Amino acid sequence: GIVEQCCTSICSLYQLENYCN
Amino acid sequence: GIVEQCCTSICSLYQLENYCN
Amino acid sequence: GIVEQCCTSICSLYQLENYCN
Amino acid sequence: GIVEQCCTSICSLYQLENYCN
Amino acid sequence: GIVEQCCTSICSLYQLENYCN
Amino acid sequence: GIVEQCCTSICSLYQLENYCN
Amino acid sequence: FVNQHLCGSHLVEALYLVCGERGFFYVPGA
Amino acid sequence: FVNQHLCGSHLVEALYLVCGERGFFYVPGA
Amino acid sequence: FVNQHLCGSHLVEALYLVCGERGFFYV
Amino acid sequence: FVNQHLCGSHLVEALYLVCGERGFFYVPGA
Amino acid sequence: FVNQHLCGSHLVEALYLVCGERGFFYVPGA
Amino acid sequence: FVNQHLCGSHLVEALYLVCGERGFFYVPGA
Ligand SMILES: [Cl-]
Ligand SMILES: [Cl-]
Ligand SMILES: [Zn+2]
Ligand SMILES: [Zn+2]
Repeated sequence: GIVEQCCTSICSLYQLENYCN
Repeated sequence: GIVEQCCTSICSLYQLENYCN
Repeated sequence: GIVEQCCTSICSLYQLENYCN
Repeated sequence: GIVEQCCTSICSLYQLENYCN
Repeated sequence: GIVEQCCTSICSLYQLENYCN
Repeated sequence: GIVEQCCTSICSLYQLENYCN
Repeated sequence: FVNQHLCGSHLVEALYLVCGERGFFYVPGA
Repeated sequence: FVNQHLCGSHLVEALYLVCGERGFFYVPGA
Repeated sequence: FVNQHLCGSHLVEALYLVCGERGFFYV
Repeated sequence: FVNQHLCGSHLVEALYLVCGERGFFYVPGA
Repeated sequence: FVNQHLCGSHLVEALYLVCGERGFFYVPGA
Repeated sequence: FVNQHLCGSHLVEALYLVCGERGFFYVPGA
């Protein structure tokens, strides 16, 4: 999920937006 | 500047990017 | 909701533990 | 001290409540 | 104490240092 | 610059002020 | 003024700590 | 070390900003 | 109160995230 | 509002940075 | 690397919340 | 891991406090 993706390498704000409701 | 614009009301991500280098 | 409850007056740990999954 | 206990491994709420006054 | 002084008006970092051990 | 200087080891307040405008 | 936005920033940090491995939902105004 | 837990604190704040009024669900490890 | 100071702290965190490698100037 | 509580969060971070290894005591209201 | 410094920043925020009006001592050495 | 990203976030907050009315410029790499 978000930790494995975004704490291993930096997520853009477009990548982050995928995790919004 | 950014304090006047973005503390009086919420700025979007796009609005905030005006202040990037 | 949590904003109505917890931004009007301070929420306790017990109260915060209500918005947990 | 708190740094040895809580920066080596995660501290619970109960454990953090130990450094309170 | 520190809240009455430094949440009413901005404290410098020299003012803040007065509250260190 | 500041990342290399001040994430490899702690910077003092005076060290950090090199990066002010 | 963005008071509710500033509050929410701190609320999510507090939920993160209090909820730990349980997790949480956050959506303003509900 | 507690580095993954520290990262999570920043991630929640980033999600808070990006999602805005939409909100989000967050739980470590899923 | 110091709310403009508080808001500015959150702004610089937001610019840090949004600006990425571009960076920002704050004054 | 919870503005004084929000301020306090920033104050403790500021003291953390300023005091360094010396440490500090903090308690709201005294 | 400043791992212990980064951890402490988050620790003092967590103490601020958990301790509330009781307050807390923070000193890294002890 | 993303520790240089995490440390930069703390650096920005520290420069905000230290620089005061001077302000600062932040651009990773230079
Ligand atoms: Cl705030
Ligand atoms: Cl961190
Ligand atoms: Zn951090
Ligand atoms: Zn704040």
